Amino acid sequence: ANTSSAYNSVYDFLRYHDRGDGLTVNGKTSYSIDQAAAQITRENVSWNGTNVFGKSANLTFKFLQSVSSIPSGDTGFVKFNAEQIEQAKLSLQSWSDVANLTFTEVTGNKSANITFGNYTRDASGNLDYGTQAYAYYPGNYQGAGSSWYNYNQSNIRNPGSEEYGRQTFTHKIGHALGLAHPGEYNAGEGDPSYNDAVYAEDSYQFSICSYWGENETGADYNGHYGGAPMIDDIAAIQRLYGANMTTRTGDSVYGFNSNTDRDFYTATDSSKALIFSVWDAGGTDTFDFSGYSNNQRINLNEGSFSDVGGLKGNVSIAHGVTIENAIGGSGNDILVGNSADNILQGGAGNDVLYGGAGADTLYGGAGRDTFVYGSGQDSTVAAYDWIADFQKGIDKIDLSAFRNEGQLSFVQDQFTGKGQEVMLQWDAANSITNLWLHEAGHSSVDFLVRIVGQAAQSDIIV
Amino acid sequence: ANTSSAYNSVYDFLRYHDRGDGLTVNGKTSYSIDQAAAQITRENVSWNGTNVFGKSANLTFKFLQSVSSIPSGDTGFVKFNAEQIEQAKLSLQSWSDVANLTFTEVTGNKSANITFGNYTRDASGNLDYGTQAYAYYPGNYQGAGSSWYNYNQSNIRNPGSEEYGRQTFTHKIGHALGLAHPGEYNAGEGDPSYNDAVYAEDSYQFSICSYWGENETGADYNGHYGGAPMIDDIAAIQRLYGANMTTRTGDSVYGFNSNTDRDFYTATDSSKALIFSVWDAGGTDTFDFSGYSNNQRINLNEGSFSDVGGLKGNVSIAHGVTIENAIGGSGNDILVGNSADNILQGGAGNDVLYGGAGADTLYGGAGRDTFVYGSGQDSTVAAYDWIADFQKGIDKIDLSAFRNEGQLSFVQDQFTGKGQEVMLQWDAANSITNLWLHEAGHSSVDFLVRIVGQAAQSDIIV
Ligand SMILES: [Ca+2]
Ligand SMILES: [Ca+2]
Ligand SMILES: [Ca+2]
Ligand SMILES: [Ca+2]
Ligand SMILES: [Ca+2]
Ligand SMILES: [Ca+2]
Ligand SMILES: [Ca+2]
Ligand SMILES: [Ca+2]
Ligand SMILES: [Ca+2]
Ligand SMILES: [Ca+2]
Ligand SMILES: [Ca+2]
Ligand SMILES: [Ca+2]
Ligand SMILES: [Ca+2]
Ligand SMILES: [Ca+2]
Ligand SMILES: [Zn+2]
Ligand SMILES: [Zn+2]
Repeated sequence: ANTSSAYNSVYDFLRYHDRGDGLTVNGKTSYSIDQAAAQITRENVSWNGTNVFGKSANLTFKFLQSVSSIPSGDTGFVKFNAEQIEQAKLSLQSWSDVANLTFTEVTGNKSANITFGNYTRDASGNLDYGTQAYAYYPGNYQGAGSSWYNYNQSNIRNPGSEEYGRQTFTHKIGHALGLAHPGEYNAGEGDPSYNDAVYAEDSYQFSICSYWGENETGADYNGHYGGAPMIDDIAAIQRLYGANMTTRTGDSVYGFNSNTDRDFYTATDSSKALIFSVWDAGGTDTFDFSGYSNNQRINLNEGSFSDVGGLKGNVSIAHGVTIENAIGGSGNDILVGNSADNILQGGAGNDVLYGGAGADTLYGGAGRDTFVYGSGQDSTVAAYDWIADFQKGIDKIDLSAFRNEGQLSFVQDQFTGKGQEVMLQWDAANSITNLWLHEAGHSSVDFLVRIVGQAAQSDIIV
Repeated sequence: ANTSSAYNSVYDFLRYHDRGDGLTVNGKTSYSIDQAAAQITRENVSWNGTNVFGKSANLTFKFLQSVSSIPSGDTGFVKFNAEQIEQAKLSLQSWSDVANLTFTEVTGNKSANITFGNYTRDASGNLDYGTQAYAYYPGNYQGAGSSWYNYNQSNIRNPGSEEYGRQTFTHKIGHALGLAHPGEYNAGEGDPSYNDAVYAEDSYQFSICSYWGENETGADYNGHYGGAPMIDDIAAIQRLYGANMTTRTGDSVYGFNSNTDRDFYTATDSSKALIFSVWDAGGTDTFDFSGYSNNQRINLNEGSFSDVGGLKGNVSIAHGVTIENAIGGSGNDILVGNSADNILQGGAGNDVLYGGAGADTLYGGAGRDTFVYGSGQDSTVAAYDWIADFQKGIDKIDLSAFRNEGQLSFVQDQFTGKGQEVMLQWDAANSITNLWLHEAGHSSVDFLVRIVGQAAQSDIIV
């Protein structure tokens, strides 16, 4: 089966960052999402106790205004400033969006599950401008749930403008909810590296609690830091506390023209860098990546990674989530849909669209676009695709995957019954071309793509 | 796995009239839809010639006003009366709805592909009140396409009021389009019977061109005759001429409150008998069987048969068709959905609803209703069911299918991790109960049913 390069680019992108299933990546063992999640929850502790899973929690948090001591022995306490308060609340919300958690602020003398405070000096009273931050697991002991940040670091004081600050807040709150570093190390013990990782997917691409940069797994965020839980963090936190099924249950738009009211899902112009793993609990949803000019690769399959706005591996979709639609930008893109009915819009540029299973509606947009079919099940009669903007002599429909069972032949107006034949039928009253494919092994003609517009035999790649 | 009687009634109804696949039914070989279709098209002739498949046709028809002779040698020509003209046009439309055919009437001296005329006497000139009707295959010979009906039969003169007349018209037009009797016999040659059938599905339940009554295969139309192509006729006619993808591509309602403008799909009150195989080429469609009080069984799977309004095996869905929604009546019904997102409404009575795969929305209605789940894939987190009218202490949710992998246990607020556990979670802010099931072999909790209302542990059948 010598397939086309368009089909091959689909086949390959579908397998981008494959994981688990006895693979080995970077010479390391590969963990599935669930295995990573179990690893990141290995301490088996949460605010509900030890070995307690799937249980929701209503927690309190507090910005300490003074302290009698700090449990690590650091000193020079300094309270949260206004920007730190707002970003920390944004991090909290990023967790509660995905797991069944509620956060309620307390003040005064009230105790709280999670606290926030800065330090500036060590126990000897000397200025500390080297460290970053740390936090304590849930539990009943003194300091359980407390998180502490080095105020002499500008990223900690200005986390709204220095991405590592917000990231750090999300990470440390994670530990305070019960999550661990994917690998058994802790900042300040020798000189560990990614080579020390237990599993390949121990990196920022997969967990915001990882020690290691996204580059260690092949992703590239161009110097930016994602500020929200990543795919393995979502599975992990949900393991402890349950998934939040009330989040964004309407028709949700992620990227440009977003209606999320979440900074990490929202791009207001082309310079914005998106780094997120999406959680969405209902409705018909869209990845609008329309404002970028880079060549992008957008995959709608749950658990899968995309390359958006010039970054690599920066967008993923959490396990348990179904996103329905995608819009590329002016670059030459690949859009891969999932088993749901997807609307895909390639935008300008020469795009490759693959709707996969389900009744998909495809707009190639401006440019020389290619609509790819990988199997008879992609477009059955009972649930057929529409291609709604096909341009004869310009776009292509690619059926080369079918060569693996004998190359298709075109017929003009009738099928012979031998199978593996492709026919185009014009319906003048409606201006629709029906593309029929009689596949080997099928007694009846079971594959149909309807096209709003004319198409020529030479537009069809067999 | 001792499963519940509710689940068993689903499992069984899903296999109602199973066919093909090396089964033997009534001691005969069982044909799939496609095999029956090939058998019924065995003459391999159509208006496009011989051995020509999948090719559309634009045909003419004519009500002869006089004849020089009738090709069978019968005599006593009598032209169509007004009711015969209207019913014959209804039969023609029943064929063109399903296959790519157009029918245009001609008059005067113009030749036509299909003609209609009555006779009343044999070649000896004696009155014939015994025979019924006959027709001639497409071809170039004299009489090709002609159809002829015995005017001394009241069912032929009053086909709008005597169902066998309309049926006969649909049947004979079928032969004039190229279809054959499922078995090699012809009225007037000895005394054949269903025992002579080549395959089991040679009956009115499957083909309006069959010799044999629906009772021969276990169906029962209570003395009525279906007037429209049945499931094997649809596949057969489509084999010759192609499927008509422009038919009823909007949101179509079949049964009560129908918007089809087809008498055979329309019931205006509870005494109406429905007998149809549905063809539908797009949109979100409903089987509204709400006006009956009989216990009904309604299956939405393509190719499947239902028992509607007190009849058995009287409704089916053609291959290539996806119907999305179903409404039962006041009887105790079973509604089985398909892999699509289905809305099922049980109506009054004690109903069993099974949404199958996809994100289904279920209304049990009045009565003690049972919502049945047969597998983890019926209601995944990524595409979960809603039960929107659940009545605590009255309805049931049946998870007994899961016993085949160990009986589920209830847990109150947390999962242990051992799997096969079921949990109910109340969300007071929204008044929703989330039913979670942690299934054996699943590392994460992957099955969820959301319920608009409270539910008790004792409402859940494990
Ligand atoms: Ca949504
Ligand atoms: Ca969705
Ligand atoms: Ca593009
Ligand atoms: Ca799809
Ligand atoms: Ca394009
Ligand atoms: Ca284009
Ligand atoms: Ca598709
Ligand atoms: Ca429809
Ligand atoms: Ca439909
Ligand atoms: Ca009912
Ligand atoms: Ca379904
Ligand atoms: Ca009911
Ligand atoms: Ca009920
Ligand atoms: Ca379902
Ligand atoms: Zn850490
Ligand atoms: Zn006949």
